[PDB]
Formats: sequence, structure tokens, C-alpha cells
Amino acid sequence: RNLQEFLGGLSPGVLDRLYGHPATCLAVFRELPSLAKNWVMRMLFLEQPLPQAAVALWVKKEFSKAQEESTGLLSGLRIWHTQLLPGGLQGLILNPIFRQNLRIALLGGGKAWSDDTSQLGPDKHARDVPSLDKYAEERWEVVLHFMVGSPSAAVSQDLAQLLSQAGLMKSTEPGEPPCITSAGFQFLLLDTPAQLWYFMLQYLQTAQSRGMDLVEILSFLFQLSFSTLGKDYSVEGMSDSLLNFLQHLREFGLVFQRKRKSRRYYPTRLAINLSSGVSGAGGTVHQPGFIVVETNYRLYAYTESELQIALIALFSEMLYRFPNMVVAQVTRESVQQAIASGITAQQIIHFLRTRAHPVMLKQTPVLPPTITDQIRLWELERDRLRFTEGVLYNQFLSQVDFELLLAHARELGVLVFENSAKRLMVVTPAGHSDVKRFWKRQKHSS
Amino acid sequence: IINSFQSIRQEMEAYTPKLTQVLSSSAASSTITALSPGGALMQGGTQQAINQMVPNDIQSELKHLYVAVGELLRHFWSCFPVNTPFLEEKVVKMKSNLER
Amino acid sequence: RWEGGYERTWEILKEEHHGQVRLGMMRHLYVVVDGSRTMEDQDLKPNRLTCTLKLLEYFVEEYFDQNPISQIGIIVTKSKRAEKLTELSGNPRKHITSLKKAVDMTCHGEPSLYNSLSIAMQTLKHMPGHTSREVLIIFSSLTTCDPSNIYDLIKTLKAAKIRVSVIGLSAEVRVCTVLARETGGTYHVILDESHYKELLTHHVSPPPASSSSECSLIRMGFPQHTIASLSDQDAKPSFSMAHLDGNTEPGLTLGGYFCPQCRAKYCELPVECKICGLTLVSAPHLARSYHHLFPLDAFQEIPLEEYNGERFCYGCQGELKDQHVYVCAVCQNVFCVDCDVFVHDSLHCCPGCIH
Amino acid sequence: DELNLLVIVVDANPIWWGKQALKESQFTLSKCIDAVMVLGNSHLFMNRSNKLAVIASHIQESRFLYDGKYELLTSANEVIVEEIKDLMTKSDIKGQHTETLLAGSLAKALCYIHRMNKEVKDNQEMKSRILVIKAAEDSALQYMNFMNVIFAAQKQNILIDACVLDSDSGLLQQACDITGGLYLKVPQMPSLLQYLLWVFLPDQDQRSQLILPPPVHVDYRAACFCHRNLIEIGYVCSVCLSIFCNFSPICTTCETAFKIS
Amino acid sequence: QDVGISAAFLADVRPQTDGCNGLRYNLTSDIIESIFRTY
Ligand SMILES: [Zn+2]
Ligand SMILES: [Zn+2]
Ligand SMILES: [Zn+2]
Ligand SMILES: [Zn+2]
Repeated sequence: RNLQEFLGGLSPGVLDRLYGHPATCLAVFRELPSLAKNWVMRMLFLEQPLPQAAVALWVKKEFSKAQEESTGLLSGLRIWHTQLLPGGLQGLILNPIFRQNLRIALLGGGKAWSDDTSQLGPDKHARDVPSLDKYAEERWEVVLHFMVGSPSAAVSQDLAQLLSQAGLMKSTEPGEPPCITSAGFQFLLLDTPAQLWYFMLQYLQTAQSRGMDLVEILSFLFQLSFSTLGKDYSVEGMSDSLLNFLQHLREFGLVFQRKRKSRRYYPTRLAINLSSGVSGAGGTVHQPGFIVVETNYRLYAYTESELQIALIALFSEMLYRFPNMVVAQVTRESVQQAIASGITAQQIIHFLRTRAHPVMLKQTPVLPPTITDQIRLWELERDRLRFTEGVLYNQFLSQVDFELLLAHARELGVLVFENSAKRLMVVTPAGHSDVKRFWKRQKHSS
Repeated sequence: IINSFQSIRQEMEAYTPKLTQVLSSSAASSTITALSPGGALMQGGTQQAINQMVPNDIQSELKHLYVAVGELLRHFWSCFPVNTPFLEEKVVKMKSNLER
Repeated sequence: RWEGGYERTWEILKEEHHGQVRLGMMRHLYVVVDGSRTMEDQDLKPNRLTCTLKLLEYFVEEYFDQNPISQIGIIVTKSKRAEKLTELSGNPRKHITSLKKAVDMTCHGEPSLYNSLSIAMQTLKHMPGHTSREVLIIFSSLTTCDPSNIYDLIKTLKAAKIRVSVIGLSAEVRVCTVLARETGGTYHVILDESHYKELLTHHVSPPPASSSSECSLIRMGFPQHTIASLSDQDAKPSFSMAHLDGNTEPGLTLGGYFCPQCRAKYCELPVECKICGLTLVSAPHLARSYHHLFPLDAFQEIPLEEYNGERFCYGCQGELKDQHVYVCAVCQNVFCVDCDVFVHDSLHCCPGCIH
Repeated sequence: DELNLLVIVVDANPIWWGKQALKESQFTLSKCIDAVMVLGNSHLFMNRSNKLAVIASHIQESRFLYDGKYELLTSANEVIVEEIKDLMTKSDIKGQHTETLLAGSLAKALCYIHRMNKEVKDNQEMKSRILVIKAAEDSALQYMNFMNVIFAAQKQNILIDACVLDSDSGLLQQACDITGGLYLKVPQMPSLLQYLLWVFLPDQDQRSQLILPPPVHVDYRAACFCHRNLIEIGYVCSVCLSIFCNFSPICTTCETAFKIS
Repeated sequence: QDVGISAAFLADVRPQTDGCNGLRYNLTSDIIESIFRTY
């Protein structure tokens, strides 16, 4: 679920409050379709409502589908709104608050979002962009290490509570670390931008739990997105809720800060692209692939961190462990076990393609098609049988009655399966009661 | 002319950007009306289906007549310019054939 | 007796503008391409046929770009015979389509220089003297079958003032060399696909005009794009002559280009009028070849250390760090390698000279 | 990977703007600069990959121009204002040259586009277009060189959009017709920005689905060098392509006699 | 349309021995003319 999907599901008041921040307006405009962007730019200085038919006449007849798609997307985002034009007509006009904030962002004027860091002068303990990115990677790796259950990662208990609220780890036995659920397993194989995006979506869905302003958090996230990497910004001027949210982000490594009292903070490229979620960052220079996939179902890992070791062992039988290399074998047993753990084959295939060693990239297909197809076949063979609990209706003596009952059940939408030739069918346990009552009532009416 | 150049040079020498003065709704309304369907910028509009206005048999016969007249006039222009007395009779015959 | 003893232990050890001369203002170029068995050879990947036709389409595009009022004829020689694949005309799209269709041809037989040259001469036998008659031939196989004497045809071509240029693929052929030399053309040998492209580009430019070439005052008309609007009662459509000779429905447009001489209607330009023979062109077409009349001279390459002047390019403000900086001849400005290459190749004019 | 470059060439002739200022009309050079800056800011707004290039066309030379507002937008506007004030403040009329170096600015823009494309990685394709605003009168002697520009753009398939303010230019009309760019004269100069946004701002793919005013009719008449009059059918020289209304035995330009026995 | 004399008109041209005992000569006028010109 992309960012706009969550925005389209918020209340109108939340959208109006968000529109007060110019950065939010810029983000929303940039996330629009091209046609929507053109329309917004057209309506930027239109102080009068636009007749809906007049707006519709601007686009091609063939592109009317995409035109209406953009129109509905804009209406759902509440960028614009319909107005009762005199004579019963329905004009269209942008949100005056949103329009004014957008003009301030673009034309200029207004007040800067935050003061410059020159007020405190140069940073005594300044870092470097590679140092910041490495620190963010270390923090996320520590988070995943805690997700593994290794004793190395001693993280905040509130972080564990957040994960539990996300459902990744269920604390069935208090005191002992929670066991990672199937959804946590699926999350574990997601790409790092996808992991961060999913975690932030869960946090937003649970934003009210900590008594934090969702509008303020979203505005700060957008401001981080449009910030510049390698540049710090003023911590001051923010609410204590935003202060604790920033503390949480620092705990994730998205923003670096040497001390809790420090008034500077360095956003990271992860935070910058965090607003975009999964897409947008098409130039992700990921770490080099260290996984070699041989035709004999053997994986060779040029890694030393336990995190990738656990990721690989999730779906392959470890064989040897060298200081710089791990030799494992992908079997039907291990893949079936991982699927029983809830991991889908596509996740394993995509993960292996992601962490593909440069040597295998020379092959026109990234990975041997035989292995991918074998993994797909193993996944299918796991789910060969189809199970469905239901009730059988088979005492049909009349074809007309069977047809009428089947039509009524399809009207109820409770049909499981139908067989007109044998006049036999199966219904859901929930829909069984209604169909049975209707059958009895029609028997009574007979 | 140099005085006007100096005037504009001084005028824009002390310049400050403006935002409100860039556009107005009335100017915006005029621009929309010009860009509105049927406006001055939107020259003309819809047209007529010429294909249904003429039968396809008439179109094919028109093609035949076009080819015939084109070849006749091509021979006429090939004869032209008349640089020899023989060409005069040939062009006269060409005109007679065109008339027929 | 190599089995006496052998070990790989020791293997295991730590370790070109000419003068201001008259050129081919009007060109009638015929391209004859071999269709013999050797066209399936792998001299150029994947084979001679595919690379040859791709570079031929590129050559057609560039030639029409630099020669607006020229013509192109395509003939394929295979099985000791010649097929007039495409008529001599100026349409680029039609020729490209024909070449794409011929990509799937059947390469069989041997080339026939005599038949192809005779067909080309017969086509060009009635061309006006002022228009240049140039023929380009691509020779794959080293053997040609001659149903008659070839040197008599060479004499006839020389009497007809028809230029012949040959670009082979294997090696030099004595007959081809004599043909190129006697008729004034050039004979070239392909080293690779890059050299093939270079030779095609060199053949794109108009050749230097021969002394015997005439200089006649040709008459041309320049019709405008007369578009008829149905708002006018005189919007009478008429099928275009070029579109009329087409299998599909000819373009029945209300307006377009009407011949100023015989009122013939054409929907495409530049096209010589079929009826009255008038060369219907446009003003940009004439000005399109003016760079040939006014070639841009090569700039002076000077090392950066020895260039004691500005350090930024005049054309892009680029901070010059290359060992070679190109100075203009006329206004003596500062240009980087990229700008120096591009301006001479494409722009053909120095901005500082214009200033 | 869609990198849209919108190079803007501004007719910065001091004489025409001085004439307009003396007329005390609603529209001045400051409004034109503000509209151009706003349009460029919007172009950069529409996508991260979009790039902006602003070059001012002045008689002396062609100048590479480039708090509550976007950082990059504010910096770019500051740089543009600094450069334009530096040029105009030091713009001293020394000579009778009144026609602006339109061709030179276009050539510099093409060179800049070529350099950017060379700097552009193969991972992304950089669609390029040029918008030119015409205020002063057109130039005559630049014509041929102007033509050298047009096909050059058509060589690299770059749209050229013309925005005539006061003085129409058939050269711009033909350039737009050839390269496929949009030509339109602004009826009301104060409304310039909306014309820029509504028409010239959207890209050609966006223009494809969009409904736009039809292109203006363009003529291609010729001048007969001996009198430079409009001519329908003329005598074309086979040597130097000079066009004459009447038959001549010797061409005046090429000085080669027409050898017609 | 005249075709030159090729030296391969003998070795390349063979009696077509189709598997069903078919002696397809494929007698063509050009082949016979080439034979006459050469021999
Ligand atoms: Zn005609
Ligand atoms: Zn340069
Ligand atoms: Zn120069
Ligand atoms: Zn001349």
C-alpha cells in the first residue's frame, strides 16, 4: 500500500490540517499523476469555480478513462472540491487553504519551516554522509537482529511492544522473547525500503496509541523527505510528541543524533525516500550480492553477519560455515518447511534475485530458471489439496427447484459450488441457515 | 532610443520579484475563455464526415478520372514547351482529346 | 614422443572537406546490393544481409536529411539477375519499409554487375544533364556472371556521365577498381561495421561536381500548404496523386499542397510533380544544404597547458580540464572537445562567428 | 528515467523593453522575468528528474542565467535574478546593433542540451524541449544561421516552442512547424503566466491527451533576389541555388553563366 | 533479361532422386540453354 492509499483513507479534517504545511502540499502535488499535476497547476490561480463539463472537455476522448482516474484521485485526496455554482451548476475549485499553502511553497513568502543551523554554528562532532548511511544500516541490522532473537541486539522494550502491536512477534510467554509470526516471516524477506515502509504504515495505523498528532508526524516525515542528505536541522520548535517520535526514529537510525540533548539531527537517505515507500527510489545502490546460486541447488554466501545467515537458513540447509563464506543447499525439505512457516516462494525468489552476486548477473537470466521453477513447483505441491468446510444440498428431486434455490443462493452470495447436471451443491455454514430457511418457507408456500 | 534604454536599465536595475502581480483571476478568467472550447484560440471546431457525403463508387470513378486527366496533362506538359513545329499539332490533339 | 615427461608446475608461479568546389546539388542515386550466397557470411554480425540493410536504412535517412531534392533507387542482384526492388524517388518511409521487407530476402545465386548496371543506365538514360547521375554498389561476392562484355557497358556509362561507386566487403577486385577509377567513382573496402558506417557517411555528402557537368537554370515552384476549411464553401477535397497510386484508400483531404503549374494536389513534400514535372519544394529544403556551400573549417586543437586564455568553454561554460581545447578560427573562442565535435558535425556554425 | 529539460530563452532586448516602459503599459520586463521564474519552478516541481535551463538572449551576448519557499527554488531564483541584474546593469549600448542574438542563444542552448545528454547516464533518457519568448522585432541576417539551428534540433528531435509577445516572426512559425513545437502569440501580456502554464508547461506526451488550440497556418513563400518579391514559380540556379523570376544566362550570385546552348 | 554463364551449372544440377524412385529431371529452359552455350 503506497503513501497515497493511506492519505486517501484519512478524514477530511486531517487532510485540511495537513494542507497547512507547505511541505505536505509539495509532497501531495509531486505524488499526483501527470494529468493531475497539470490540472492543479492550471487551477493554481483560478479564484472561480470551474464547470465540471468544461474541465472534462480539456482531455482526449480516448484518455477519458485516465482523466476520470485522476479526477477521482484528486477528489479523494480533497485537493479540490465541488461548489454549488449559481443556476444549479457544479463548479470545481481547489482548497483555498491548500492552494494558498502551495503558492507559499512555490511562489515564496510565508515563514520558513525551521531555522537554519547556522544559529548554533558548525557542529563540534559532525559526521560524514557515508558515516550516516553506515550508521543507519547498522541500526536497521540491529533491529532485524533483535527480530531474529539473537542476544546481541538489546533494544528498547517499547520497540518490542511496537512490533507486537504490528503483530510481528507475539509475546505468548511474558519474560521470554516473543516468537515471530508468519507475517513477521514474510516481512523479514522484504527489501529494506519495503520493510521500513511497512513498519511506518503500521506505526501510522497505530499513531493514536501513543497520543501523538498524526498530522504533525506526517508533516515532519514529508519535511524529512524533502530535506538534504548530509545536512542537519534544528531540533527545537517541535512538540514533545514530535520529540519522542524523533527519538524513535533515531532508535531506528533514520535520523542521526549524537546526544538526546543535541539540537541538530541528520536525516538519512532511508528517511528521505521513506515517504515514497517502495517505489520512487529507482536508483537504489544496494550492497553487492554475495549469494552464488549453482545449478546443483547450492548457495554460497560471501557474508559474515548472522542476519544474512539466518535469512539464508530460513529456506536452505546449512552445510559449512567458513569465516567469509557459508555453504548451504536448497532442498525440497527446507523450502517446504519455509513455506509451512508462511513464506511464499515468490519472496524467496525475489530475495535471491535481489542479493544476486555480480558473477551471476552476467548470465542473461539472473538465476538458473530450473531452480526458480523447482521452488515454484515445491510451493504448488505444498498447496495441492483444496479444503473447504460446507454443507451439502443433494436431496433435489426437481430441476426447477434446484435452479431456483441456486439462483437465490447466488443472490445471497453464499454459494460454494454448484452442479446442475447432478443437481448437487455445497453452501457455506453461514449461508446454510438462510438458504435452509428459504427452502423451508418455499415448501410452506407450496 | 538611448534615453529609453537608460530608463529601462535604471527601472530594472533596482528590481524586486513579485507574486500577486503575476496574475489575477480576471486575467485568469480571460485566459480560460480564450482557451475555452469555441474560443478565439480554439479555431473552428468539429467538421463533417466527407466519406459518407460521397458514394464509394463515385469516389472510385473520381480516381479513374483523376488518373486519366493526369496522364493526359502529363503528356501535354511533356510536349510543352513547344520547341518544334510538330509539337503544336501534338498539343492541339492533346487538347482535343481532353475536350472529348 | 611428448609422453617422456611433462608438468605444469612452472605454470604455477606467483604473479574530409575539399576545396570550395561545386557539388551534387541534384543527385539521382541508385543503390545496388548483392543477393548472392556469400551475403550469408558472418563478416559483420549477424550476417552481411542484416547489417547491410540496417546501415542502408541509416544511409537513406542521412542522405535524405542532407540531400532534400535527391532520389534513391534500390536494386537487388541475385541469381545472376537484377530486381528493381524500389523505384527512384524521394520518399524515405517507402524505402525504409522496402528495406525492412527485404530483410527477410533469400540470399542465393551470384551478383550480375552487367544486368544491374544496364538496368540502372536505362533508368538514368533520360535524366536531365544538370542532375548528377551517381550509382552506389555493395559487392559481397568476388565473382560476377556477365551475359555480355562488361567493358563496353563501362564505355557506355562513361559516355552517359554516370558515376559509379563501389564498397566491397571481402577484398579488392580488379574489375571493380577499374570501374570506380574510369567512371570517376571511389572504391572502398569494409574493415568492420564502424568503417562501413564511415564509408556510408562519406557517400552521404554530395560528390564534387565534374567539369563536364552542366549548369542550367532549372525552374521550380513553391506551393504553400493550402488547407481548405469546411467553414469555407470552397472546401472541395481531392485525392492526392501520391496517395492515389496506393492500394489503400487515398488521402481525401480538403486541402494540402496544390501544384502552381497544373493544380495537381500532393499531400507530401518535397515531391516533384508527376504531371508537369515541376520540382515542388519548400524554402527550408533549399536552405537545408547551405552548410555544404559554407562548410565549417576545423578548429585549432591546442593543449590546455599551452592555452594561456580562458578555462571555460564558450558554448557550454564547461570547466575545461581536458588536455585538448579547440579554438575557433574566426572569433577564436574556447570550446571543449564535445562542443568542437558536435558543432562541426551538427551545428555547422560557430556561435561566436554569428555574434 | 524520464528526464524533462525545459530550456527557456528570453528575448532580453533593452530597446523593446524601454519602448514598452515608456508606453507605461501594465506589463514590464520584471513581470516577464517573474513569469519565467515561476514557470521554471513549476517545471522543477512536476518531477525530481526534471531539469531547468535558463539563458537570456541579449544583444551583447547570450547569458547563461542558470523563507517559506523551497530551498532549491529559492537558490535558483536568487541566481537568476543576480545574473540578470548583472547583465542588464552592465548592458551598455555600444554600437547600432539592435536585433538580438536569437540564433546564438539557440545555438548555446543546443550545446548545453548536448552536454547534458552526454552527462546523462544510459539508465535514463532525457527528453528535451525549448521554449522561447519573442518580444522585440525579428532579425533578418540571422535567418540562414537560424535555419542551421532548426534542422539541428530536428536532428536530435527537440521541440521548439515560441511565445510571441508583440512582434510576430514567420521564422519562429516555420521552426515550430518543422520541429513540432507550439507557436502562439499572447493576446494579453499580463496573462502571460497562465498561457505558459496552460499550454507550454505540459510535455508532449501530456499534450497528447490534452486538447490544445490548433497550430497556426504557416506560409513558405520565396523572395526573388533581384527584387525579393513574393514568387510562386521561379528559376532555381543549379550552382548556388539562387532563385530568379526571369530567365538569366549568368547568375549574379554564383557568377557562373548558365550553359544553355 | 540475359543471364551470364555460370561454371557450376553441371556440378550443382543433379538428377533429383526422390525417395519414391522418382527421377525428377526438373528440365528447365535456362539449364538447357546454359548447356548449349557451354557445350
Ligand atoms: Zn504540376
Ligand atoms: Zn563545451
Ligand atoms: Zn567562431
Ligand atoms: Zn548561381
